[PDB]
Formats: sequence, structure tokens, C-alpha cells
Amino acid sequence: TNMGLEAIIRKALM
Amino acid sequence: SLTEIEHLVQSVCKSYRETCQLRLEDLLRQRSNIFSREEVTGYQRKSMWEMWERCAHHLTEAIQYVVEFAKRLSGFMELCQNDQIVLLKAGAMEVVLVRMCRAYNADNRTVFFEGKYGGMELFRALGCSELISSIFDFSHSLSALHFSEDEIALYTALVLINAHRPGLQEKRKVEQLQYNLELAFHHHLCKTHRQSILAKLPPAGKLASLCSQHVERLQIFQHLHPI
Ligand SMILES: CC(C)(C)Cc1cc(-c2onc([C@@H](CCC(=O)O)CC(=O)Nc3ccc(Cl)cc3Cl)c2C2CC2)no1
Repeated sequence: TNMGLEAIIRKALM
Repeated sequence: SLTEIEHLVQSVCKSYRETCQLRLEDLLRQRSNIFSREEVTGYQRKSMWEMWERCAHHLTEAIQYVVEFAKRLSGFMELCQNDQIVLLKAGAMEVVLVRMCRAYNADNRTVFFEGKYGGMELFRALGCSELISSIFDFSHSLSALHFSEDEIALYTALVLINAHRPGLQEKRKVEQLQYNLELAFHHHLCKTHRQSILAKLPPAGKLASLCSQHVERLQIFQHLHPI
């Protein structure tokens, strides 16, 4: 897991 | 039954083509357009920060195209938000490493970077020669297997749609989507007599993890550096 990718991925799903 | 599998193949390949970032013919045609020794020296003269910023911007962009890829895969938007995130978190960077091999020229050992092709030496300012060399060897190994577009499209779908990812809520919903993709890919590989290519793939996990670590490191320390 990685928070930095989590952030990028959360943004892109919206 | 065959026509549905062939329809799913074409569906995954369509989803891939629309989200590929660059067309393959564009990357292949631009192979002649190569950075001069001067343009190489320009990149080598940049700050470690400025060169990592650019590369992290391209990694981030690349991960956003994989999210667009996943969004267009049938059944993926039906999944709950948690599962979508768990799959993309665990899969996205390895789909980027795999997508990168298209922009690698095995003839001269050069990669497409910001409008022209250059070698490992284009990245001296990252101070990460071992990491650079490994991503080059990886791209070289996939290039040498001549992965078609269809193969990349189906394989990268299976990197993403994996029911073994710790933290999934609807495991059974993911297995149904994974199995359908395995059927489809299996039929494609049999038709093409390419059954054996997945035995010959170099491992990608460690490299993807490092690339994710470096991207995070630059998000964490942005305030220690200029905008
Ligand atoms: C510094 C690292 C470790 C190579 C990470 C990295 C990749 C990118 C990086 O730049 N352009 C790219 C894209 C083009 C993006 C655009 O302009 O739309 C081309 C590519 O695939 N290059 C490529 C293919 C194979 C290798 Cl071995 C190296 C490269 Cl640079 C990338 C990849 C993230 C997608 N930037 O930083």
C-alpha cells in the first residue's frame, strides 16, 4: 500500500 | 460463446486504445527523433529536485490514465469505492511499468521522454543509476517478447482485476470479473499460439513499489522545495 498513490487514485475516481 | 469472449477482448482493447496516452505508431515514428549530446547535457545539468518533479509529474499522469483504463473495464464501476481503490493502489504502477515498454527502442536502448528519445544518461540528475538500469532492463525484456497491443491490454487488465488483494469487500464480484478476463486472454493466446509468453515475463513488484515510494516522497516534501 501507499498513501501518495491513494491520494492520486481517489482524485482520479471523482 | 466464442463471440462474447471475442467481444470482451475487443472491449478491453478499445478501453486500452482510448487510454494508451500515446498511439503506438506515434511512438514508433518518433524513434528517429533523438536528443542531441547538448540536449542530454541540459537534462544532466538540472537539479535533483527539478528532474524528480518532472518524472513524478509523468508517473502521476500515467497513473491517471490507468484509472481511466480501469473505469472503462466492464464491472469495475459496479464494484464498491473501497475495492476500486484497493485494486488500483495494488495494481496501477505495475500497469504503468508495463505500458512504458511501448516507448522503449531496443535497437539503440533509448526511451521517449518529453518529445524525443534518449538513453539512461538522460536521468543522471535523479542519482538513481541502479533504479534507472532496472526499469531499462525490464522494458528491454518486455520489448524482446514483442507484446502486441492486445496482449498488453488483456494482461494489464489482469494486473488490475485481482481477487487476492488484501482489503477487498466483494472478493466473489472480483473473481467473476478476473475469471472472465482469464477466459478471454486464454482464448486470445491459444488463437495466436502465444500460450507461453507469461512464463517469460520479468518480475515488476519491486520496481513498481520503488516508483510509488519516490512519487510519495515528493508529495510529502513539496513544502521543502519551490512550487
Ligand atoms: C525516472 C523513472 C524511474 C524512469 C520514472 C519515470 C518515467 C517517466 C515517464 O516519462 N515519460 C513517460 C511517457 C510519456 C508521458 C507523456 O509525455 O504523455 C513515455 C514513457 O513511457 N517513457 C519511458 C519508457 C521506458 C523507460 Cl525505461 C523510461 C521512460 Cl521515460 C513516462 C512514463 C510514466 C509514463 N518519468 O519518470
